[PDB]
Amino acid sequence: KLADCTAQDLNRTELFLVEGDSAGGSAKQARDREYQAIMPLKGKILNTWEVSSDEVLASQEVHDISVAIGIDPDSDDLSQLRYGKICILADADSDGLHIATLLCALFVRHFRTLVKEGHVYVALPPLYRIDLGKEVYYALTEEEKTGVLEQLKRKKGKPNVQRFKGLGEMNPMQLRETTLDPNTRRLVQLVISDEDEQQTTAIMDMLLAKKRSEDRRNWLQEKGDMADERLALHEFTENAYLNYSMYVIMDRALPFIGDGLKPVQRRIVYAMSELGLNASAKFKKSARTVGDVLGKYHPHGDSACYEAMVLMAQPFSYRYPLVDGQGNWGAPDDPKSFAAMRYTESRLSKYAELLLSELGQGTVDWVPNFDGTLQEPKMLPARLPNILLNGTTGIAVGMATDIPPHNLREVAKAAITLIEQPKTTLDELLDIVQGPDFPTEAEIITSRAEIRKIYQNGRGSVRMRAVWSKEDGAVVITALPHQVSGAKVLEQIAAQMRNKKLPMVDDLRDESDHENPTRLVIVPRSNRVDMEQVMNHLFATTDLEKSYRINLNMIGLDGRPAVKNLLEILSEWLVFRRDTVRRRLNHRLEKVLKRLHILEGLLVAFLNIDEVIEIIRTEDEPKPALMSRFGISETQAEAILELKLRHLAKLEEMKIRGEQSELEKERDQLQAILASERKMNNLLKKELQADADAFGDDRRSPLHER
Amino acid sequence: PGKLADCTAQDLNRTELFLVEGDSAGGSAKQARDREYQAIMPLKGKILNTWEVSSDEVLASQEVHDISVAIGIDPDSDDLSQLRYGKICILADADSDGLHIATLLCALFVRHFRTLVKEGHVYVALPPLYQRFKGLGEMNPMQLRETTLDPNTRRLVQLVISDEDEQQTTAIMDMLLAKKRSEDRRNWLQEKGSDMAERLALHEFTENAYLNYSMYVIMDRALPFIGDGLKPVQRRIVYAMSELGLNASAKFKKSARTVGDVLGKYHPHGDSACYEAMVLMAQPFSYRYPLVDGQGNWGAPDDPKSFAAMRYTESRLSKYAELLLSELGQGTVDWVPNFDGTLQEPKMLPARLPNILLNGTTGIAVGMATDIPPHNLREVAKAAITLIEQPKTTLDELLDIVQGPDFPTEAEIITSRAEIRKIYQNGRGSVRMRAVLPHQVSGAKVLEQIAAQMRNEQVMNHLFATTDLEKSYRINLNMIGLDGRPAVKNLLEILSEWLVFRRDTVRRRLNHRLEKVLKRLHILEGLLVAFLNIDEVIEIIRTEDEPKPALMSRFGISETQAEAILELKLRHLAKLEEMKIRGEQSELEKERDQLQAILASERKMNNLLKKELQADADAFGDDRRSPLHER
DNA sequence: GATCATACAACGT
DNA sequence: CGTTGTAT
DNA sequence: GATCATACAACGT
DNA sequence: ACGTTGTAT
Ligand SMILES: C[C@H]1COc2c(N3CC[C@@H](C4(N)CC4)C3)c(F)cc3cc(C(=O)O)c(=O)n1c23
Ligand SMILES: C[C@H]1COc2c(N3CC[C@@H](C4(N)CC4)C3)c(F)cc3cc(C(=O)O)c(=O)n1c23
Ligand SMILES: [Mg+2]
Ligand SMILES: [Mg+2]
Repeated sequence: KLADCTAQDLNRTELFLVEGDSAGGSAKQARDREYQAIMPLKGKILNTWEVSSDEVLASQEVHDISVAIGIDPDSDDLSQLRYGKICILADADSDGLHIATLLCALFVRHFRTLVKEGHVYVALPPLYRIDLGKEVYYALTEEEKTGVLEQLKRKKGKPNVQRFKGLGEMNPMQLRETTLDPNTRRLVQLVISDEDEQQTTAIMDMLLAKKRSEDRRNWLQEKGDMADERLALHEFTENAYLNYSMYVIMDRALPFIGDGLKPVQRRIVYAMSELGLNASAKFKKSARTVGDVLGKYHPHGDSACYEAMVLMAQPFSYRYPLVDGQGNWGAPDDPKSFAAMRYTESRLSKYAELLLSELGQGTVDWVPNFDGTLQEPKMLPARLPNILLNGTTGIAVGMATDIPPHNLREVAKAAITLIEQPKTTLDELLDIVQGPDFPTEAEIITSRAEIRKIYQNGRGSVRMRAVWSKEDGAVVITALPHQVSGAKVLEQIAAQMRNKKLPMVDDLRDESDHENPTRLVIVPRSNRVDMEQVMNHLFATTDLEKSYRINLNMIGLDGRPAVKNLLEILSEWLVFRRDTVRRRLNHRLEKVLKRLHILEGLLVAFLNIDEVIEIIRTEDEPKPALMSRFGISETQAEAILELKLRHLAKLEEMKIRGEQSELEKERDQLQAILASERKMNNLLKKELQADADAFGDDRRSPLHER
Repeated sequence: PGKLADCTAQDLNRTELFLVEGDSAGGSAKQARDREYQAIMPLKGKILNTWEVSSDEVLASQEVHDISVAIGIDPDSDDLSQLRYGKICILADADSDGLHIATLLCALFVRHFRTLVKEGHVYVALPPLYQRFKGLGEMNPMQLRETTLDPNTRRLVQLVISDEDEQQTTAIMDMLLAKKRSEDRRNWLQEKGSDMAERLALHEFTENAYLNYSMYVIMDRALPFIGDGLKPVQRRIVYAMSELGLNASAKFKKSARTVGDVLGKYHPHGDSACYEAMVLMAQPFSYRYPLVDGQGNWGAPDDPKSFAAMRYTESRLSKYAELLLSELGQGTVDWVPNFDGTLQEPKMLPARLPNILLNGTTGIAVGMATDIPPHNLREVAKAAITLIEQPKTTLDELLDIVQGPDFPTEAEIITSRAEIRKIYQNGRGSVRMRAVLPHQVSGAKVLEQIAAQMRNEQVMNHLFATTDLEKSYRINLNMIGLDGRPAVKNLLEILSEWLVFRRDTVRRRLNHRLEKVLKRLHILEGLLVAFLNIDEVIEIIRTEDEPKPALMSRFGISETQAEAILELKLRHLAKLEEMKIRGEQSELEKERDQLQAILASERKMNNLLKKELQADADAFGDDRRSPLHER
């Protein structure tokens, strides 16, 4: 046990359930050991709603809580409750709420008596800590608390504001005054009313009910349209789990239709390009990579992010990897056999350019980061539909995503043929887009028509099957389905023999080596053994044939999650691509203009170098003089003053005139594409085919259409 | 069994077990091994020294116990029939302390498995380094194959104790791994201080590999440098925090990002090992003069190791650090490339005060240790100045100013005056403190000491001798001198040797500034010549083919001056921008003579050092906290 | 530096 | 016997 | 994102 | 009921 307390005043004693261990150690160093205890909650706790009393006591985290609380699971007896006020403090994440949401599930589904009397309490942690000299101010919301603290800035000096993104970042004494010391402590008393007792149980049910996931989908669809001291648990539970359910659906687990990436994925790819680790740069240690991702853009777990960067670098997890690394990046038999970040070096892959090349052409928005010191892109200018090329498989609260990867050349031609005939129907797209293209050579056996349903309804499943020959009578598997381990498939096919379920099999051998990636041999006892029939069993028994559910749920351009079909995904991406190039063009035009405007100002100086130099020496501020005596603009005048004497030579005049001829022609070409909607398309129809030419490859997974 | 990845075969004549050093290195060694006849077993961290451990104690260590179970033979058991593998090969990282992991493995294969190494079953794998240094855990799995696993291109040796070198293999290994025979290893270092063989001698490899580690730790891990008073793990952190812009005025940065840069750039060692060091610098109650400031939970006096993860804590350099880095940009110290050879790191740091005695250090090398207590700032400063003004000052005269140590606590030092006179005259000894708590003394540890006394003015006297109220502190003034070798020095020797370093780093600072001023003045001439004749310069630039030689011939300016002129901007032609140029000329002319006068006159040199050691102690002057009187 | 138990949707055995 | 701070 | 165990010197119990 | 799948504490 980690909780200690001296006094035994059932009305004064007080328990605090901190979220983190790092936070627990700080909360214990500053707590009042006289009548206050503290016990950390390593990681997230069990969802004790639909768990049996025997199971609640079988989970470490909930167990210790049940012992420290004093009461037994589902025991309406509080005669030996060690502490009076059982407080639950967690950090102000969307995550901590979830931690606070399921602690209520524990203190409700089992310890109903504890909350009925009103002993469950939630602490209000501070958001910001603004200070100026002998003045300390804490905030809970930047709209009301932080706004006033900064508004009353009529005192000398520049205030300092520390953004506490989590209680782990707080100092012991700095945490004592905010949530521990009752004087300066903010804390609300969670209570379940007697009249609202029927609703407090109904709300928490659909929120934490494993089976009522469909109800939550309709719940979030309704609460999203109209989204705008003692607290009632009825109110708390619904508001806390909503701020989480949305947070996960948006900023953790579901990707964006445009760039086909997740925020942890995006912030990782950008932070590598920003660190200079493009496809050509020499590899950099994965540590600094993840140090920058978390240190600047993604305030979450170190190990959790590097796990995402591993999958982006594995040629067998992604179809078109985004990262190339040096070191032990795992093996097909187990993707998680990978080395630490401190040992593995990484960089961006050639395919990553399709997401980053157009980043400097004002083709994307930009939102501040969590601390506000830097600037990160809200999305990335994808030049091909990455959402379909690599796919994703996520799990949000109320919904999930399962998008299989597809071939690059097959999607590109589908994008080209959809702008040449905007009336293209789905059946016409399937004549080119043939189906999922996994990073394996296993045949997709799902029927062609069954695929049409999957790409019209946005849901369904496809099944893969391994490839094999009968060299020398023995069967030899040559390639396995996606995400199927050879060691696992062999162990399954081996444990059967021990269970006497395959008395016709002689031996099983794994001949995988450098030349042959995955060679699995299966020898029968007699040549007269119907290995053709033996296999039809192993497909329906082992992982030699694995199904794959498809759920094309994604954040659409409209900022909302939705299940698109193949046509809606491509049609809606071309809206995204046609709009970024539109922005990519106007951006260059905006700079060509401003250049030609500088240049024409320079030529005026050359044609009047005598007067200019005379005005510079015979005037206090030359810029106003140069504008009245020549008609030039202030922006043009500044450039004149910045001309170096080197530039007054004749050659540099010829260079300036050289640009203005080149740029003048460039200016007209841009104005033409932007103005002509047909020229605009001809550009897209060209850039897409060009990208496929330099990044497309042959189809890995055949569809078994002979 | 254990985590050892066994092979499919069982032939005692063709099986082999590889004991890798790193677990991540073992994960890659398991992908690339031939699953038929090759088997690996990881060895997390360093193993226990079983040279002194008993037969039953050998089986207690979980690492050594698994090695025994995997090997087959039991500790000190004569029966060799139980041998699950034929070749017992060890694969350690080319790290110096990787050769230490190998030596410790030999201590068991000889003291407890003598018949195993005698029969010629202990083998050594020679790891190549070339691709960068490419550590074992860092290289590619397939790359690790062709270097240590694939027998075709594998480089391994056969360790065997010769019958003639048997008595020597035992006597040599003894003093190397004898916890008590530490003084013998000190004398061994003094007397002892690409070609390879296909079968080396265990006795010859035991004394060779343990000497590398014995020297690597004494130099690059444990002992500090006399000048900056820092170890490499400490020096690299300071530099990397400045190169990242974490100055005194900058905002705090997450320590995780800071440590990450220290490792990937300069310091190829443990991550928690680096963060633990940086906290020893940031805690105000471990260093008297901290080098790091931070936000969050940086420990508490009751338990320094109760601190928050590097991911939650954020830190920056402190004001006191400026004494080590202010003069780093004036070419004052030497520079050596980093370990991978892509960046450069400083060899020394331009210390403006003798940090070796201000903060002190506490290290444990091989054969020798280090115990330097911290000292007062205004005292070590007032001593250095008085040593310059009177080079013939004696330690007794020095003790009149430097009263003794200065610990970060108000507890009084009860050591006698004559006892301290022996500390600073011999370079060794101890010192004692008494509560009013002492340095490094926990408030919870002493209470439990007095509480156990309860279960089973004069009262305080008995509590000082029983509880931790009265503690002792060892003192050993060992350090790497400017001569690049370890040596124990005293106060009158340490201060004198430091002022040789300070009088050299400042001399380099002066000549570095002198070299820059003369270069600027040379430019300012060609510029003033242009303002005096700008009318011609413009005509020469617009009416001549190539102005660079033309401006040189006419005006007698040099190649560099004519280039500066061409780089003038039209706004630099107004009257002001010439007054601004005549301002430097008259300003830098004053400095060009002061420096030359301060560098050519050894008397003006000392006046600067004396004036600089005094002005620097002003802003950085904190009166001491620990009283000092006999008791 | 490598173990570890959780949430979450929802399809397969 | 346990102390200290860098190391695997 | 906390936790385990080792080295190594030499003084204090 | 079990086992995934992949970003989170
Ligand atoms: C929240 C902390 C600590 O708990 C974690 C895990 N456990 C295993 C034991 C279990 C427990 N409640 C009994 C102690 C929680 C775990 F398996 C993985 C992580 C990964 C990360 C990270 O990626 O940063 C991380 O921070 N934590 C983790
Ligand atoms: C060398 C590696 C792995 O082994 C380590 C430890 N153990 C756990 C018990 C002990 C053993 N003989 C039973 C296996 C070794 C340990 F306790 C700490 C670290 C810390 C760091 C680091 O700071 O990086 C580190 O790298 N390692 C560590
Ligand atoms: Mg948080
Ligand atoms: Mg190494």
